Amino acid sequence: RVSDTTVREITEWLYMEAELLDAGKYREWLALVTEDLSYVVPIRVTREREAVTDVVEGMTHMDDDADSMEMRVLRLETEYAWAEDPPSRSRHFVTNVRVATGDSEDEFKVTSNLLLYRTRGDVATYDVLSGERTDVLRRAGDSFLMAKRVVLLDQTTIMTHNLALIM
Amino acid sequence: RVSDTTVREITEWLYMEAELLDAGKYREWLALVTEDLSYVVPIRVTREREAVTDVVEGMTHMDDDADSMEMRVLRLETEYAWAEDPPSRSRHFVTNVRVATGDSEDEFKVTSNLLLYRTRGDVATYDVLSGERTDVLRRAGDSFLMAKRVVLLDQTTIMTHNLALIM
Amino acid sequence: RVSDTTVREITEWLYMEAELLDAGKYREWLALVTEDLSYVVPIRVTREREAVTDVVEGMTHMDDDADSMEMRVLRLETEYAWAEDPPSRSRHFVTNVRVATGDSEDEFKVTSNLLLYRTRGDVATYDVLSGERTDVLRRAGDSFLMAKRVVLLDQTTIMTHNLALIM
Amino acid sequence: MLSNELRQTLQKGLHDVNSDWTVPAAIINDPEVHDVERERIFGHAWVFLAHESEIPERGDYVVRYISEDQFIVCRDEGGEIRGHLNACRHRGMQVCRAEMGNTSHFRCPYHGWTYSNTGSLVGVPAGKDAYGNQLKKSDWNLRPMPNLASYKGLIFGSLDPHADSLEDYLGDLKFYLDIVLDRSDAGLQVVGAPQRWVIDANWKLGADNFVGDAYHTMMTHRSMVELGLAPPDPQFALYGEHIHTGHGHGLGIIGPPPGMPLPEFMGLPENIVEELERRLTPEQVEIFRPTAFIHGTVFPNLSIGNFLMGKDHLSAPTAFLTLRLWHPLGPDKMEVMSFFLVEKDAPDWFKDESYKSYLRTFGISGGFEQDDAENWRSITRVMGGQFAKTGELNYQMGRGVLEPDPNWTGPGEAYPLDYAEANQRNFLEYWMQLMLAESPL
Amino acid sequence: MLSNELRQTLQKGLHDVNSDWTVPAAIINDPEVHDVERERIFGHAWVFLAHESEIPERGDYVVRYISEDQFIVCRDEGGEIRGHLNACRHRGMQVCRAEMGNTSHFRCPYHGWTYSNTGSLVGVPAGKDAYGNQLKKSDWNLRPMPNLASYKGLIFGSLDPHADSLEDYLGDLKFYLDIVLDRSDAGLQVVGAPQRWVIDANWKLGADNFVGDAYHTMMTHRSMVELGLAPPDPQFALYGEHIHTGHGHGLGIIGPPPGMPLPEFMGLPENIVEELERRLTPEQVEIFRPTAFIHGTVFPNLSIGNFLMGKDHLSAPTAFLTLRLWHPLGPDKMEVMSFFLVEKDAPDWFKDESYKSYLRTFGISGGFEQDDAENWRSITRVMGGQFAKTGELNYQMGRGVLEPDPNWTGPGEAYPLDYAEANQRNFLEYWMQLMLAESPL
Amino acid sequence: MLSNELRQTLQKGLHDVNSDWTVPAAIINDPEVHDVERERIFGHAWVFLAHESEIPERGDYVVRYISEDQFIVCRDEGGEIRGHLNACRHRGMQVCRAEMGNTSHFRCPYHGWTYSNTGSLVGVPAGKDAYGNQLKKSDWNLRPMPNLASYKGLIFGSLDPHADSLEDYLGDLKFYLDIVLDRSDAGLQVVGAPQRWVIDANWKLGADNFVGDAYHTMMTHRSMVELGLAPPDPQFALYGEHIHTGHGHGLGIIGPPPGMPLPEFMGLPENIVEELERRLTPEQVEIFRPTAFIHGTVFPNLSIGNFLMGKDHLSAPTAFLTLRLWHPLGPDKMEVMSFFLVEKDAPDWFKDESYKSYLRTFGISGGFEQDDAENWRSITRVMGGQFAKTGELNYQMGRGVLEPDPNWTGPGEAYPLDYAEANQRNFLEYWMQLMLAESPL
Ligand code: FES
Ligand code: FES
Ligand code: FES
Ligand SMILES: [Fe+3]
Ligand SMILES: [Fe+3]
Ligand SMILES: [Fe+3]
Repeated sequence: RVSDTTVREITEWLYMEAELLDAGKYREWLALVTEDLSYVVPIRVTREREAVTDVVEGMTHMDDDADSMEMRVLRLETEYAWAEDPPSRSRHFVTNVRVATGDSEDEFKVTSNLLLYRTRGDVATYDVLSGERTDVLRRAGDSFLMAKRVVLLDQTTIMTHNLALIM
Repeated sequence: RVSDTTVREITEWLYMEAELLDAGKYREWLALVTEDLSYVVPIRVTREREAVTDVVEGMTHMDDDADSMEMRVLRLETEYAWAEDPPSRSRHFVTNVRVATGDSEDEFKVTSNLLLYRTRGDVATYDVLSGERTDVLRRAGDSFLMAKRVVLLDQTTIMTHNLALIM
Repeated sequence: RVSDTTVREITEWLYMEAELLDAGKYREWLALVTEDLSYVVPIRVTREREAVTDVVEGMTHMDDDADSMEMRVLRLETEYAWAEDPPSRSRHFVTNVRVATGDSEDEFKVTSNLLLYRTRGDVATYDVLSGERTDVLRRAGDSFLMAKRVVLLDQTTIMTHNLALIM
Repeated sequence: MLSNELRQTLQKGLHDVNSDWTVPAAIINDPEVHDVERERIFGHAWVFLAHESEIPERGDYVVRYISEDQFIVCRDEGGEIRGHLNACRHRGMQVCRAEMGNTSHFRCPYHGWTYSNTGSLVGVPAGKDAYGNQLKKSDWNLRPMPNLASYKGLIFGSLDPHADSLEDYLGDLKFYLDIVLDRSDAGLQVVGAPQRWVIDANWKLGADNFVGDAYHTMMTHRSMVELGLAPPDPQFALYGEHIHTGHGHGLGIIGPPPGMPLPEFMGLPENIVEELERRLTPEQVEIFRPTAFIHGTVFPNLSIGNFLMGKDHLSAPTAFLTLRLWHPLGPDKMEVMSFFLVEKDAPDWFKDESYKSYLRTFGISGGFEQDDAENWRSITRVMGGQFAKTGELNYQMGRGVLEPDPNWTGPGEAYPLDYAEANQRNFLEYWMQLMLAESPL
Repeated sequence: MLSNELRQTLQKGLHDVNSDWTVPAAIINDPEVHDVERERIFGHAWVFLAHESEIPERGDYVVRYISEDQFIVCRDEGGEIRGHLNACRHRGMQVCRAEMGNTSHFRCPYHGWTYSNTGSLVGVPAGKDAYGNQLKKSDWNLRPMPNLASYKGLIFGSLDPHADSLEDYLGDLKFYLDIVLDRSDAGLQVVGAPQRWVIDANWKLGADNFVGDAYHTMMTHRSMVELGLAPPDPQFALYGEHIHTGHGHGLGIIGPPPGMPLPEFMGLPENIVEELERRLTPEQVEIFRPTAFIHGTVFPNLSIGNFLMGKDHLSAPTAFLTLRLWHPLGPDKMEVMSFFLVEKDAPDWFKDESYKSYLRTFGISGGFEQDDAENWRSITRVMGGQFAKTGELNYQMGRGVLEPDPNWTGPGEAYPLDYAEANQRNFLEYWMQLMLAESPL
Repeated sequence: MLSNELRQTLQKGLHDVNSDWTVPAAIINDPEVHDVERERIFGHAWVFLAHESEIPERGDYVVRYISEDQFIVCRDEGGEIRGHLNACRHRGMQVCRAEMGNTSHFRCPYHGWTYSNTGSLVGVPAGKDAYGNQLKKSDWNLRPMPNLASYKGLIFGSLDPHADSLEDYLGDLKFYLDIVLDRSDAGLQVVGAPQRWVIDANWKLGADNFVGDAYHTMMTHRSMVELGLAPPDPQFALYGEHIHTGHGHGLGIIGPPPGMPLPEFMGLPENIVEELERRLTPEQVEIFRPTAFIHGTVFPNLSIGNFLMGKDHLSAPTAFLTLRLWHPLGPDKMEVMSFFLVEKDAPDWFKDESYKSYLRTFGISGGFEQDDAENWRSITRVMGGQFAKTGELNYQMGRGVLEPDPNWTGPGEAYPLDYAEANQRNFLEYWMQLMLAESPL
């Protein structure tokens, strides 16, 4: 239970992370992740309230580890990643930040609400993704590394044309 | 004037409240409210800048007390609340949290910006409600209870098909 | 490096500022700005990832100083500011607040994410602006004044019909 | 002109409605249906705009609609009720961009042409310098609603200058409207303003529901049955009457069973009961005496609910009246405008109680209406499918069984129960006649 | 009826596709094209709905589409596969508002009409009190899909009661579907559910791509070529075969060059290889033996990718199968439904590896497909211009050069390389023939 | 083809515009109007695309529009100005997805076809392996703008290969364009890029306003009159001229009253004045000499504002030039593209001052233009009403009074004041003539 100076550091860490992403600083962002990274975006289906879960088992929108997340960044560093070249303009609005102690000392369970705004080109339209991110952050030196993230979107059918952006 | 540890607690309370709502934990949410609860969503109409107010007198979108809020939750606990079964996917983004002292000691005036995101079924559309919540929170044991909330939306014509969700 | 009590004060300052704007308290908001105010909203154009910048040089959506911002407010205090009479309903969602030390003592660099929600009249539609604000705040008495703001929107083609609102 | 497909569908529909007792599904959510309907229904029929109690003082106005057309409805400086197209005669700007207010004049922001709330163009900037005094102001007054009229406080308009009078249009329905509108000496008041919100459903589904449908209560409102707020008896609507009139209008009236005493006259306050016994005819009085629910639609899109209901699961019921517009926005979209009304002279305790009974059941957050909304949006979505559209809606309730009630003392075609679909059939028959009218009526 | 402009365009196109080898550009993003196509293609063709492994137990259902029409596809309480229009026979409400689940009955929320998963209407509230027992329930069962059939686990539906059988419609394509669908005794399974998301592009661009396009790899997937995930040889598709069939169907098959040994049968697990050698004909076995990529489209909008690929830039490749729907939402919009399939009896290590190889390359976040999506939305946007639409699309690859492969052992029209546009031309020729059909076929 | 309703409306309008001096209100916001207009106006007229100063170096390009059609406007490697449809000849992808930049080649991301900025197809991947060298590259260059031309730095395009030349189309308007465009040896420069934003209004409202409307200043810009930024004299526009030409084009020119000395030539810097006195004819010089405001529209949707204005309530005015496109997005939507221009050799102090005078008054955040936008969106909304659309727009300013100015020294039809609606009538007349042209002109 409790934190305080830690809440501040974790919160600032989230805002710095989001800033790197919104600046297209993917290589720098990749330095924030852990060697055992698990990064997942589940699929949801509409179900009656009675259902125990509406999260799909065995299939996912995205299920990355450190190696595949490196591939993702390496792709964006070529001259040919057409989905993001020209780059989207994006904004990661990170709100409702909750911090809890993790399963080990030096680990923290971090939950935030994300609204991701996205435009491309000169067409007068925009996309919004809304969802909850559940993270495990690990102390590393005088900062943190992300060991785990689950992005659960408030959508079943996703309302953007690809998931070319890291959330 | 002032607070500090109190700001943290109140902020954490608001994020916990939103979390319960977004998880459809209505029975748990009901335990956060006070016996003299007043929960209201006023109607607004477009008026010239000169008008003293654009808030409707005598009529409301919602005007609940503890008994009627209980009914609202009891309804959602039947097998027949069709508007929310299947449940909406919602997200309460709570930002711009302002905390002031109340009219009594042990009471606080808490004002937040709310953006409420909502999807239903598998249709590729979504609703957004935006507004300001002005609350009265009361100390109760080591936490707080909500005695009052006014949700003032930035809309006159409401842009969702019902107010089936608590804001 | 570092702040703390200062972070709180600056954050509360930003929420107080947003609140004034969303209440149409333009004259009071004008009191928050410095004599050497620079307020700018740059133009962006879609470019390949390789481009050093996508921000237009020499032309802007808005480039105000203290005198022109005064004019802006004086306009809204006439009985004839048709763009904002009747007033828009707006909400400044201010998130991801980052505070750093400025170029002088008593100055702070303040970066926040803005999502601006806007409706007008009784038509069932709404506008969203999304962007990053980078500010210089200066200590003045026991509070702050804004000396500089840059609002960089996540749009090239702007998706509202005028910039009659202060961001 | 109608496409051959739509024409044939409507012609077939006009035969089926009274033989098979079905109606083609293609009428619910279709762009061509919507476009033709805009002219053939909303350009001809009388449409509810406002209650007179919303604009009680000289200068008072509200802005209201017939489809996309926007009208200022006001009490002018001479005390007359006006309906003005909200479009400056010069370049068409809105001369009022508020939803309601009070003003003696409407001044156009574009060039400043100034209109009395009478509608008269009374001021033109540069009348001399720019127009050389050659502009005839009286030729450029705000355009009047072609037909405007009132029945017992209800302001209606029609876009058709050659429409039958409001009173002829309402016809036999007037007998029943009186029972809801004319109980008190001081009259009804709308309280505050209507709730207005958008439902992704076709407007006709709201109209269909209120014109005739008690049947839906048992399933749609099953949650409310379990909470003790809706009638628990599955046969509750047998103790009622199902009534329709010409021009697509219909209603149902439901009372309690023999072994259930409820206060007479919906338990209205004593002073109102005094007045209603003197204002209404003995025949109207006796029809109202044992009422618990009245639901109906004034064709096309004004519905009435006068219901006796608890404000929560712990409270004794009180009567409330609501009028609502199912405002057409597109084939698959509508804006509900839901008004709460109460007798001006009801005691304040009753006004508050009746307001809470309405608010927790109907309207945007009501425990009944929120499920009604979900049902209509669902039907609308799946009724946009091309295969779905080749089917029929089943209005066969009572086929081979319904006989008119020989003992009913009111006008109209009346059946001695309120589980029937005769009202919905009459509504759609009239809608289909209007859709096919190449020349009006 | 077709506009004269559209008719003439289609007629010209039907000549151009086999002479100039071009197709009019106006077919890509046009509101009339989309409206005509809805009836003429999607109201007649066989459309993929679900895989049988999605609904393995009695009572299991998914909700799927033919354009805007929504269908419950379920295994009923007798073990039969059904397809029910999801529109109650009474007033058209959805009887199932979930995307999938398990139930023995579908109960309409509006009035409580209750259907067996069989489709039979079995329960009507107030059957006596409201209907006098006159309502013949068997006349108001859920409306069946006019034509429903299965080929090797794939459930298709057609809106046309007079369609050719599924087996005739697939025709010679069946030989090749077997190679992908019928390798194992226990059969394929869809893992979890499809990824569904919206691309602002016309559906045809996805079909066009998978029916015959290996050419795009070198540029569209240049990033992946640089990372070592896509084939580095610019001539890679010369080691392959371009095949098409009647009814618009086409596929390509690509294997490794002579100086590159790869495990046979895409390196599938040993037990699966055992089974396929015994399940497929020797001719099918030998076509499959050296395969690295299979891409195709089943007209109209079901595509297949059976590809050997790394799950990241450091890994050896594994085989994965995906089926996808390009679901039409509008002239400029679609919903992709991407399914991952694997043989039920594959070892769990292989299922996980295959899943990852699919996931990082294809689907919503895949390093290949995300660029495909960007290409299709870009085309669609510019192809909405009136001038852009007077132009042609170039399908000339192979013009003056293509000769059928005399040595190919499979059915269909086959060419001995997979840089060709014959499949795309055959797809759009059938499309245009259906568009111009005043009476079916 | 036109509906009979639209045809009859236009024919009646063509008579009304010069007799009653009114125009049907149905032309502002209507889906059929927009769709016919797209072809009949934007498919035939000359439309402004870019200023040459935006693409000063070889390889420079911008992406611009004629309605939904997207064109690359560039200076190619030989220094020639080109307009290329931004749609690959293969499958129609955008070969440039940036809004502006510099490149020697456009390479399509989909299959890598590579075009010179000349437009020539210079490279095709697998030219040999896929196409067998049979693809004639010179048949598949980027499609040129059918008609491309420049007048004094302004690049226009027409979609009609048989259009009249740009010079004939501009006609007598050229005399006045010179006064704004040709003052300096080095020419004008667009500073930075246009402001681009979406207003929910029909494009014609902006064109209408700038072609001849000074009248609106007194009310629309009353706030600015009170702040001292707009002219305080209600008669200010009497000191000016209202002028129109063939092809719908028109302008107004306003100067100060006799008892108000203002610097000659809008107070332009000395070196620009020197150059203008030598670049323009004495007749053009003397018309420009006492100018304070020039406003006009190049039919269809290019407007010009050359205004003398304060950058705030405390500052002496400086002159600025703005050109703006009213880009049609839909019947009820447009994109404004607002450019600021200044003479390249103006001293820097003046460039900055002029920029600020423009920025605080016009453009997206300008204290004038923001109220203009509000007026246009308001008109548009209420003019979508079916009943509103049966009315007329009043263009009767001057009827029975206007006489051509016998003393005007420039070409065109000129009136000795700028309170008049002749220019607007001339704009709408030409618009109506084009809308009714079954064959061009
Ligand atoms: S549009 Fe109203 S005064 Fe001109
Ligand atoms: S709509 Fe299904 S029971 Fe009435
Ligand atoms: S679409 Fe451009 S190379 Fe194929
Ligand atoms: Fe109901
Ligand atoms: Fe691809
Ligand atoms: Fe103006």
